[PDB]
Amino acid sequence: MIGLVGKKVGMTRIFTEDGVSIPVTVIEVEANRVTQVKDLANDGYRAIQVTTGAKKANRVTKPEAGHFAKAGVEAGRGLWEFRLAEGEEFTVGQSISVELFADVKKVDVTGTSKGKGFAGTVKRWNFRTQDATHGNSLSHRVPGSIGQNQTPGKVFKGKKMAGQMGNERVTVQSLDVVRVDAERNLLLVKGAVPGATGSDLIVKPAVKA
Amino acid sequence: KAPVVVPAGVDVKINGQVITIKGKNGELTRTLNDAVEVKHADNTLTFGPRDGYADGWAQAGTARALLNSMVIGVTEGFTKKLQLVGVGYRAAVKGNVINLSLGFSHPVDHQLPAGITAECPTQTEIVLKGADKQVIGQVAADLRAYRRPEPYKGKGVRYADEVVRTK
Amino acid sequence: MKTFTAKPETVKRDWYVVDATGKTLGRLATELARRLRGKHKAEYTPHVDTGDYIIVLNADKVAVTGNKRTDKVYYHHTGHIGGIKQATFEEMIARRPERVIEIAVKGMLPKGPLGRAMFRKLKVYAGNEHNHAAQQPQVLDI
RNA sequence: ACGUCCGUCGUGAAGAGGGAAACAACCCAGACCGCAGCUAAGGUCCCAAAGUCAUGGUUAAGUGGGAAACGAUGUGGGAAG
RNA sequence: UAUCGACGGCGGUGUUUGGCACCUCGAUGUCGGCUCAUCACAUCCUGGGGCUGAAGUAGGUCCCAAGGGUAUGGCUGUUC
RNA sequence: CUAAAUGCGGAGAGAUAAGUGCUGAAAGCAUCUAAGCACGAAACUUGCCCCGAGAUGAGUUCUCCCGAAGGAACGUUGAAG
Repeated sequence: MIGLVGKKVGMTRIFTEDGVSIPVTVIEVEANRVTQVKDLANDGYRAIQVTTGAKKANRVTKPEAGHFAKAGVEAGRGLWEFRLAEGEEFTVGQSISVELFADVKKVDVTGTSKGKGFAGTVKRWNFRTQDATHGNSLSHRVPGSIGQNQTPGKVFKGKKMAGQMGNERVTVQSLDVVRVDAERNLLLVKGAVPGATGSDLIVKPAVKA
Repeated sequence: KAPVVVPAGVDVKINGQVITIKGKNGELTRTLNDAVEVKHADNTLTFGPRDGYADGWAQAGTARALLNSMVIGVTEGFTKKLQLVGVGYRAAVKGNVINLSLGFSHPVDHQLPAGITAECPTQTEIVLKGADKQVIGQVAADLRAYRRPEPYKGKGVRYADEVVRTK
Repeated sequence: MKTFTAKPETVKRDWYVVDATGKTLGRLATELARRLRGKHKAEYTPHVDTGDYIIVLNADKVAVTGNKRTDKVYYHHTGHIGGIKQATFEEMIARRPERVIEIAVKGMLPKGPLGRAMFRKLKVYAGNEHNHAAQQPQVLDI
């Protein structure tokens, strides 16, 4: 069980004696039924599924191992009914969050940040903005220069512009686990978590805390 | 064909394209594969192709040179004596990295290739000995190379440099 | 005019082999690759699958002509130009054989044109009898 | 100067056919229909019909020839003091 | 011979001008600007180097290299 | 919803040129080369983000299914358009 996964519910907060008041993001972490686990290998730098472990297959778990010893194994995802899990497959695949999750423990939560169509350079890849009177010239979120040397009237592919997005993966580290509570088996993560509500976020023991 | 007599303190055995020389200092195995057949006679190693083409003489001059090199490197060995000098700030040369070169705060170093010993006694002389020749020559050359003024400052004014005393 | 069997051609799926062992590599390019679309049966048309998976015995002993060596070269790679050539010798890539008698019977797609699909059919590999061990159905011998 | 302006001649214009990768005037060559045969030009590894022909030698650059004035112990052959 | 560099000689480009006039002459809206897209380099730097009349610093000149960056304004419609 | 608002946007690894060297001949010396070899550029490849089975080596997995499994039509609303 390299980690668990839940669905973002929203953002709340819990004032704890130790530490100090800090917003907490509620995440629904519940019953799953992992039938198999797909393992990827790092051939150069292009993910490829080595093998898949079923309810009973020592011929695939063996390759999974060793490859891990070779450190060539990539991210691990397994055919699941609801959400993922690792060593959970070997048992029966049926498990609850209570089995994997403790509080006050550090965890790395990654996820795809929240279709928005085309956006302006600024609202887009964080481009700053026309500070100074530049803003007064109502030219707020515009680079003002598509590219140097009008000739070519071309914009260097580099010279970042506007485009499409939405519909970026980010793995924030050191996310303390406040507690596991709510109407349903959920999780309280300190601070905020990438992605919108309902989005699928994964948990993983902090690589370095 | 160029017969090469072998010293009394040298024993060479060949199996195919592989030639192994044995002695006191150590052993060195080398591979010589070309349009020629190198064989070892009880008292002499023979090298003699069938054709006398230019390219054939080229591989003949190097082969004999390489063999003779494997002989000396087993009876005598390869060692280079180097000495450090510095007018002003003493350059501390350690088995790891040299420090305080000309007064620079950052140390200048170079990775020691292969497996040779560069024992440096706390004085002016240091020694770099090994079994491989291309290795003992590279490390010795690089040690002086880094002592070469990187900035656009000519020599003469900057004496500090660890040159090789004997080859 | 119209005579097509139910979808597709996989049930009771045919299959054929050859003796990659000894003989010209040229006249091995043809055949095999003609066992696919229009194997030579009254079940062609052409728009659905046919690819009749073939098998290769040993691809290591397969010797070429006694004249052409570092004469023919294959350019394998993709991406930017004027960078990596990756021009190796035939009897150099012989370290295999896995990617050889499949590099051929591979050049005829011609360009999607249904041919991508055509590849996983055959299974090139060096060996012999205990090589056809994989894939387990009845038996022939051309 | 795919320039003007003359002269001789052959052609473009009524030259088809064939070669030259494609091509008005470059090379061969000049036609009724149908049929058989042999050649011209050109070509004979494959696409493409025909030798992946024979003896000998040179080049390694893939040179496969804009490519110049100019330069060149890259390399081969020959002669002379 | 760092750098500058005559006389003379030999060339490349074809952006200028001149020439010819072979082509078009059975009509493809002007100049400048603006807006927007792609390509090139005879690199002004950044990067790695050579020389210096190179102490250092700051420069001058030259080589490889264009990957990116090479981008703006005041007067004038004005291109010097 | 927006902005003169706010949070986020690496490092590292690999390979040649100029060039610096090693071993080493043709010219038994010498020589970075001619065979071989150690290093060596912001750029290049990769990392990372986004799209993507019409990614023509045209994908993978599980289950259901060949007279009944499954599926389309409708109604009430949108974290949708």
